[PDB]
Amino acid sequence: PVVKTAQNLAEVNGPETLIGPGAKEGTVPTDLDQETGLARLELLGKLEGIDVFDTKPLDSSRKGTMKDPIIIESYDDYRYVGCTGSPAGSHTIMWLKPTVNEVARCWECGSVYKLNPVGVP
Amino acid sequence: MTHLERSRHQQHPFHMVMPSPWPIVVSFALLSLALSTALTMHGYIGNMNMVYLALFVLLTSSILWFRDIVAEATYLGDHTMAVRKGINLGFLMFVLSEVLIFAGLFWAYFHSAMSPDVTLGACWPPVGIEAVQPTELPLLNTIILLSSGATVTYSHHALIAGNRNKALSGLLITFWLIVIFVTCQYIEYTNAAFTISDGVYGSVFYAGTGLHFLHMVMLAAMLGVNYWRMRNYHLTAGHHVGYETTIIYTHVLDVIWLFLYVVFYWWGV
Amino acid sequence: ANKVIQLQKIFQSSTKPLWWRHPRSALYLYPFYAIFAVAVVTPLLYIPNAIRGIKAKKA
Amino acid sequence: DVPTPYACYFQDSATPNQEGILELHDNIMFYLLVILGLVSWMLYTIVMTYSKNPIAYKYIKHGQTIEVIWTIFPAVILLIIAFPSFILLYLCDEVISPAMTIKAIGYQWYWKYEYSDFINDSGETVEFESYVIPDELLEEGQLRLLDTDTSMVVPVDTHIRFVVTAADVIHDFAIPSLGIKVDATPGRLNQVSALIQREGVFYGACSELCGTGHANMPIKIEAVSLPKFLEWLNEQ
Amino acid sequence: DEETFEEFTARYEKEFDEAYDLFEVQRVLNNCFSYDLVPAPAVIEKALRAARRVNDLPTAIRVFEALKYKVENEDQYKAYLDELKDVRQELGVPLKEELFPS
Amino acid sequence: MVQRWLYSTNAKDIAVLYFMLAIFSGMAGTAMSLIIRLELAAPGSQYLHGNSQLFNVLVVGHAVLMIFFLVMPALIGGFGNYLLPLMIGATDTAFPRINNIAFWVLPMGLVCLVTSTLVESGAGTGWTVYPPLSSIQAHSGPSVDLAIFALHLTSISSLLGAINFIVTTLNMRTNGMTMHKLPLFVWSIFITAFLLLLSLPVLSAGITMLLLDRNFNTSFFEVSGGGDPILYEHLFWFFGHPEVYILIIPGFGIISHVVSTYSKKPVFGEISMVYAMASIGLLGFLVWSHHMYIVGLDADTRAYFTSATMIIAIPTGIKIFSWLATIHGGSIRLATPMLYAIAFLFLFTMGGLTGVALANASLDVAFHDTYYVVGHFHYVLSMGAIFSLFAGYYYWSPQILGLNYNEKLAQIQFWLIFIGANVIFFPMHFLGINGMPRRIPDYPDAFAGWNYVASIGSFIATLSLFLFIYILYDQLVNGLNNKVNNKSVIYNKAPDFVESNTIFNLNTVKSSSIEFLLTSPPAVHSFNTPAVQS
Amino acid sequence: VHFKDGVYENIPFKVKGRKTPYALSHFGFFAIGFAVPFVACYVQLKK
Amino acid sequence: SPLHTVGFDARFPQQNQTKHCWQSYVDYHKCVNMKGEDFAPCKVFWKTYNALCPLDWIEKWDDQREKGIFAGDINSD
Amino acid sequence: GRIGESWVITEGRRLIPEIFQWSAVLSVCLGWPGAVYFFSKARKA
Amino acid sequence: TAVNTYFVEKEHAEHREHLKHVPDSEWPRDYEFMNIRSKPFFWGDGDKTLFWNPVVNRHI
Amino acid sequence: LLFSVGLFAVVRMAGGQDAKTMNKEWQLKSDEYLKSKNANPWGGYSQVQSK
Ligand code: HEA
Ligand code: HEA
Ligand SMILES: [Cu+2]
Repeated sequence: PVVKTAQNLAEVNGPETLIGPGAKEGTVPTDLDQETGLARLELLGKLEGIDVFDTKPLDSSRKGTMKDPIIIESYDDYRYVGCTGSPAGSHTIMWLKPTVNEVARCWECGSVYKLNPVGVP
Repeated sequence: MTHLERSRHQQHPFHMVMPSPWPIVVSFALLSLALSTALTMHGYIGNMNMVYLALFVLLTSSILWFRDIVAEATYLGDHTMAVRKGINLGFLMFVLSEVLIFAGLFWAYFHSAMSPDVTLGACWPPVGIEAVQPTELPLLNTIILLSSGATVTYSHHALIAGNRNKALSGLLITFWLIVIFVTCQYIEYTNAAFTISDGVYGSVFYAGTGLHFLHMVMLAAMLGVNYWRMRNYHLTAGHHVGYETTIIYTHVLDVIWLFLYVVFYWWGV
Repeated sequence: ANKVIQLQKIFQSSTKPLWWRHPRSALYLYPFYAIFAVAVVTPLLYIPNAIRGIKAKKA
Repeated sequence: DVPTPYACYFQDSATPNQEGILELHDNIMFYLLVILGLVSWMLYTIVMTYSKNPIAYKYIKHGQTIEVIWTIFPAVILLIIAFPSFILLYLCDEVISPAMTIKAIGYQWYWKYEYSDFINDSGETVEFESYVIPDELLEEGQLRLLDTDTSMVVPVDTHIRFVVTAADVIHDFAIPSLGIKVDATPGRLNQVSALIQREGVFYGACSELCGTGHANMPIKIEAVSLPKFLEWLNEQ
Repeated sequence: DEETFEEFTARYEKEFDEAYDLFEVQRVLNNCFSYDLVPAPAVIEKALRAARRVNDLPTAIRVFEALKYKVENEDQYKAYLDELKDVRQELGVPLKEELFPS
Repeated sequence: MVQRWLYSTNAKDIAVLYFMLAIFSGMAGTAMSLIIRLELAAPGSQYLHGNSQLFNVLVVGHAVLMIFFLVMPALIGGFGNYLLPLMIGATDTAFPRINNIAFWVLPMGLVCLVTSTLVESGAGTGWTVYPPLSSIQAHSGPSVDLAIFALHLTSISSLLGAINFIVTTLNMRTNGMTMHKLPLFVWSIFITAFLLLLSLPVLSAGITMLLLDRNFNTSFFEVSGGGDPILYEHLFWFFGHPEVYILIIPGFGIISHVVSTYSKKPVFGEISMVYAMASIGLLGFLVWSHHMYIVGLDADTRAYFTSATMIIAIPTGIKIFSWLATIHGGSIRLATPMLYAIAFLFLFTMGGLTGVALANASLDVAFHDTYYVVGHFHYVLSMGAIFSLFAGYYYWSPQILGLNYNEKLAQIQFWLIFIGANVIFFPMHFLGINGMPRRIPDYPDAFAGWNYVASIGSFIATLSLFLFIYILYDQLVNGLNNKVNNKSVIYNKAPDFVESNTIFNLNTVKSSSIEFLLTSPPAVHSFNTPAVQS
Repeated sequence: VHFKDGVYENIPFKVKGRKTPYALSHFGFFAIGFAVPFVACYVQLKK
Repeated sequence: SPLHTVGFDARFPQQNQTKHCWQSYVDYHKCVNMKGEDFAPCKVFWKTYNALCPLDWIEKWDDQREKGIFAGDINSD
Repeated sequence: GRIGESWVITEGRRLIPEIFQWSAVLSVCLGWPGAVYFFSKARKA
Repeated sequence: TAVNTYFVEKEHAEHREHLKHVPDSEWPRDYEFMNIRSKPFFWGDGDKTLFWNPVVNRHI
Repeated sequence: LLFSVGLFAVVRMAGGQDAKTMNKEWQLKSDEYLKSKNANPWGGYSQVQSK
């Protein structure tokens, strides 16, 4: 109903519940709590050390065998991940379709994958 | 809760848009305009008021979409860094297409440098073809336009820096200069240089100047829309999606005007 | 200002189309297109109905 | 001359320029033929050999030898197919004393050729139209859809210039037999020096749409000797 | 193209060493046949040892058929003869004499 | 249907509309070109009693519909907005309103052309609109204006599509993909968007100038005042030469994709692939005046232009050699997309080398504006537009909709259409090489037999197209019965010849594009978590 | 928008309904495709 | 022409001769319209405009001189 | 130990049937226009 | 630059004021650029052109 | 193929032929005039192509 500080990212309920109070005359408001849209979720996070849409590749070096298959974090039922060898680019681009119950393998790479979603009710 | 909604609306900067009738209605407006013009200029019915109303309603729909494209940026928000970069790149490619239009206009007569052809022209400068030349006639306005752009570019820089009373002063100066420019454009409404009867050399210059008289109107419309928005104070010094557009437009239009003034004025004379 | 936050809260509470800004404008503009453009496109093919049929057959 | 029915090669030559064009054409087509044969046979043998291949060689990516081979071969191939074009352009475009100059204007669905280089009785400029004879009003023994009431004449073993222009719409001066093809701009002139070494009748129609009635565009060129040309000029 | 046989050979035997099931056997054998490198008798013996470890005789039949027809290699036969007989009679996986007359 | 389709804002739900408009327009245009060939079978007014203006208007309609309203809407937009957002993995492309306004601005162009043909005025000056033949001096009435607005709206839709393509592929590309691992079709559409952006405005400006000259009682290119149409021809060809590359390059992308996925082996130097494509795109602008050697330019200008053409030819040869390398030394399953690809590699290459041969500066004296040039471009258009679209459809239809097609029907359709196209287009080189002109309903009495064989080939081609639409119907009505029985292939990549069939159950379809790894088409806003590549 | 299973919802057709057994729709599509050449020929001349 | 007018042409080495008639006509019209007694200074390029140049250009220039609006750029003499 | 080939024998016995078939395919693909030329009344036959 | 441009415009560039009234007997030595057939007039009233500025030429 | 050729044949039969040429006498007159003018000597003087 009124202004919301939303100084912390763990106290915001409703993406549109925050507009971001500004200033009419005087000086420019600080780029902390005066942004309309979900843009604060990334700007304040990277202001305090939280990133959005990480581009970090998975553990390419590890082959992910039966003992220790690699772990991917995705709460969805399905996932789109794959392997390109221990280095960045080794073989032809290829990726798998992990599922919640069963597993999938990388064929020529032999990199066995696994789907790990967060617990849901 | 927070993680799931963050992932489900993070990489999705597109609203679940309602059954928007904008495409069909705008397409219908364009088709009606086209067929009505075709029927009016050479056809069976020469009525003018109805096609004028068709143009008016097309402009109303365009203004409605254009005000929404910035109202939903602040009132609805729901934007990230990527979508801001995309919108800015879209405006850049739009102004690049406009620059390509201007380059085509220039090349329509700028390829005759050393007279490679034989007849129907091929003489730079066109000696003998001396009507009231549209060259050097509006330079009294071009110089003041350069001065105004120079004095308002840094004012708009201070705008985007602070968005304060200095920004209001810069906006007022811009309104005054665009009003002066539209006044001096309309003062040369009918008798600016000449009419097209014979010897088409400055007539192409007149047409090229005339057809670009809508970009300044668009700039004024955006400035007025932003003025109304900030009078409503919906837009703070935050997601200024229109301030960036106007500063990039004023930073490219001065450059293109400089390029226009480089030649076509002191070249060949 | 003093109406941005309340307006956003009401719009979020009432998830309805038409965006609440111009209902009268929408109701004014909706019938105008049908009244004008349809009635101006009908003559385009209604008038040449008698004109149509020019076979121009020669032999 | 007349387009030979069921033909699959160029028309009969009439001038050294046209036969030089033909020579350049066949010289180019030789290398184009060898290239197309190479690629077609490669395709055929690939599809007819590896269609039964059980296991695919999937770890071959570099191929440096073939890379350099077909990176350096096209350059010299293009140079050796372009040199004859350059030399033929140099030889043919040589304006070596065009001895005759006549007007050739593409009017609205007809031609009105004006002969100003020569005269008829005393200093006057000879000009006449070229109207295609209607199909229904055809006289027996003529060529359908093309033959004209009156056409143009030209001396043999001489040099001629065709001054091409237009009146309202762009036309085309398309005479493949005589090796001349220059556009008919509405206001801009063009000079082409056509030298003829062979007698005969050379046909032609405008290779540019002239609106609607362009299905009948008569351009008939008749070659005569010097005494015959003098007799025609005296008659005209 | 000046690639040593020994490194990839040793990789093949070492991957055969920890062949838990037939999937890695299949992938390694397919990769080995993928190159123009005609398999050595030693690597084929190691592959058959892995196949006996995983207990799937069809893998042995398939690899024997692959050895019989993998590359033309100028239609060499006696090399194929020895490379098949040594690994047939080394331990015994009798499979060729049945699919052929059927 | 209006609540979700006529008011749509979803890229997936509008790609199918793109396809439907494409197929309907193609069927109509093939019928009208069938007619056009049918009055060309024998000399005289066999079916068109006089009125050559109608013949010219039908020719213009055929050319414009195939060029701007058939395939450019099909492969650029329809395939682009169904693959590029899907291959990227982003849930939705930015601003689908752009796609919707681009799509919905098509049909009124169709109705304005059909009524422009309907009126007695007609647009019979060719699909090129060279002045003064299209002005009030020659052609009055609204046909010219309607055609001009049609091309304007098509250009606007193309610009919007290119905008969406660029923003989606550059602003929110998925994290795993980077500059050095981007697939090929998207690179093709990106270069296409760049060329489209640099090509559209000059056409828009020039054609607006013609409209203003026709209306404002002035003339900038017409001689009526001192203008010269050479400038307009410069501008029009400056637009036109990029356009063929615009329509052809995504065909290169899809063909490379299918040969990569069917040869079981990777591409041959994808860096070389994108180098060739980018070189072609950038080099297309050096020949702005190469299409009008007949004008009478200087010898140096002609030499520079022919040098530019022969330079342009080289990257195409590099790409052809690359495809040959991809196909060489690999297993091949002779399915119908391979048939289309091989027909491309043959006939497109032969036509392109013929065009390169003609690309001599002084060789337009023999072929320009004759039947030779129509034999030239009919080849490459048919290979890279008709056959490319066929390959894409038969390569994605079983998954993008879940519906398979009768393999025997597909094979016979390919054979019919291939033989028809060959027997139609081959004789026209013989027609042109003699020197017969273009754009005439009636012709001299020399090449009646070649026109007759062309006509019977046209009937063969239209029978093939009817079989194709019957195949479409059967797929749409009998998909579930065809999947269960042996009427169609359900796995395009057969297992490697070492691998057992029971283990193959978990290795169904694995390739270099995500859309093949998806399930049956899910909800439009799929991909809750963006795909990441390690 | 998420209320569609994704089987036949991607096409503006409908198996359900005796109004059109996928024949009238295809007949109409054939008709509209053949309309433009036929009507274009007919308005100024014979078919 | 009796198969012998000039023989070898070496006026302009490059092939294209688009800008050739103006230079070969300005001197002719100047010498003709200055003295008219002896044409010896311009007696070497008789054929450069009669047959080596489009006579349509020549007749257009003559009509323009009659009407006083010359295509080229010369003085009033 | 150079068993069998002698590249020439197998190479010829494979290529020559293939080359002959390819040449025959080209001969037919260029003789069908010739077949039309013959069957059509080119010489009033 | 502005002040010298104004000075040069007011010095010799103001001669176009009297160009409207000029006899058709001392035209500059122009060429085929003009004096050619023009578009027929169907719509409009003012001197066969949209803008009533009879100043460019004295030939109709 | 047989459907295509059959429907082409029937549509051409329905359309009919209305050319006042292509008959033998026209071709013979044409080649007689060509021999009189001696055009295309090293080619084909005969242009018949039909009854
Ligand atoms: C896609 C491009 C395309 C296609 C398919 C065609 C198809 C055909 N074209 Fe045309 N044509 C052009 C592009 C095309 N053309 C262009 C650009 C011109 C320039 C005009 C000019 O030069 O002035 C032209 C001009 C042109 C002329 C010049 C006429 C004249 O000189 O005035 C002729 C003459 O017969 C002709 C014939 C044909 C014939 C017999 C077919 C037949 O093949 C029709 C059968 C069609 C094909 C075999 C392709 C299949 C098409 C489909 C749509 C299948 C539908 C299914 C899918 C698309 C999924 N075309
Ligand atoms: C699909 C559309 C398309 C495509 C792909 C092409 C491809 C090419 N075109 Fe064509 N063209 C048209 C559509 C197209 N064209 C149209 C519509 C016209 C106008 C007709 C009209 O106006 O009516 C036209 C006209 C046209 C002309 C003018 C002729 C005219 O009057 O019509 C020229 C000549 O410069 C030309 C050249 C080329 C070249 C060099 C290619 C090349 O890109 C071909 C690509 C293929 C390769 C070149 C294969 C690779 C070669 C090798 C294997 C290397 C061998 C040689 C070397 C050693 C380098 N085209
Ligand atoms: Cu080109």
